[PDB]
Amino acid sequence: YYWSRYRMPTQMPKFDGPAPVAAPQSMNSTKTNEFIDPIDDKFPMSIRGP
Amino acid sequence: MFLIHFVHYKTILQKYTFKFKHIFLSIDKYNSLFFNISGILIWLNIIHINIILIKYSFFILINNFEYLIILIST
Repeated sequence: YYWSRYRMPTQMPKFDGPAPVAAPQSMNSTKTNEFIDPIDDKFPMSIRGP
Repeated sequence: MFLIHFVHYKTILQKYTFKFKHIFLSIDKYNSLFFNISGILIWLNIIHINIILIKYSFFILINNFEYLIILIST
């Protein structure tokens, strides 16, 4: 098939386990970006630099 | 009539060699570059994120065929 190309060559990583360290998880009212890294933005510009 | 009895010499020497590759030695396959996947984002009805390794991602793939998928540092 022309489509035979779009098969997966390798077995894709399973989702075994829980959300990563300091994940965005949202309680009663929370403004949450999935996008922004929680830990590496909180870390001061003074230290990490612009 | 028969006058004689003899022992049958033959020259079986192979001294030449002709081997020809069968066609399927040159047929195509699909080969791929392979890097370690640091993360994956899937979205179709509902978005789902899996993060295997958190590092600054140096490469990013986007693939739309059935589900939208984004392979991070793939």
